[PDB]
Amino acid sequence: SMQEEDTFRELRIFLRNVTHRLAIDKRFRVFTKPVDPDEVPDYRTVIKEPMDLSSVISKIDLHKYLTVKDYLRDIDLICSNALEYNPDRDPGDRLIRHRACALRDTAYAIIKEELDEDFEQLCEEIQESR
Ligand SMILES: O=C(C1CCC1)N1C[C@@H]2C[C@H]3C[C@@H](O)[C@@H](O)[C@]2(C1)O3
Repeated sequence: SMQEEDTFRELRIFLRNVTHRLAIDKRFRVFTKPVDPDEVPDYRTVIKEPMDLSSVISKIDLHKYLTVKDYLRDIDLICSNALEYNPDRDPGDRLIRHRACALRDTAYAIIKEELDEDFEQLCEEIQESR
């Protein structure tokens, strides 16, 4: 229905605004672009599904997310990719891991404060009907 297409349009507006707020935070610069294949040729042998905030915006605009739960699966993949590639005790790996945990926690805290639970449940029930 047109009412259902208006629901998904409001979801995309909400997701673009959360993603912009994460992308402008200086802590999260390292997550705003893909890990570059030239500079790190090893990366794509270890990490089988790369993800970053530029790819997330492109996915919003391609209508890949019908719920906030499917958006948070990609924010969780950004964070778990960084924990698995950079697991060592040295300061450069510990700094990346602390930033990855902060990007995940910050996304979940904005959603807990600003997403209406009945709006999410509506998106879930339209998705489950299709
Ligand atoms: O995992 C990441 C991203 C950082 C947030 C996630 N990288 C892997 C490389 C290791 C480290 C040092 C450079 O080699 C640079 O390319 C990366 C980027 O930083």
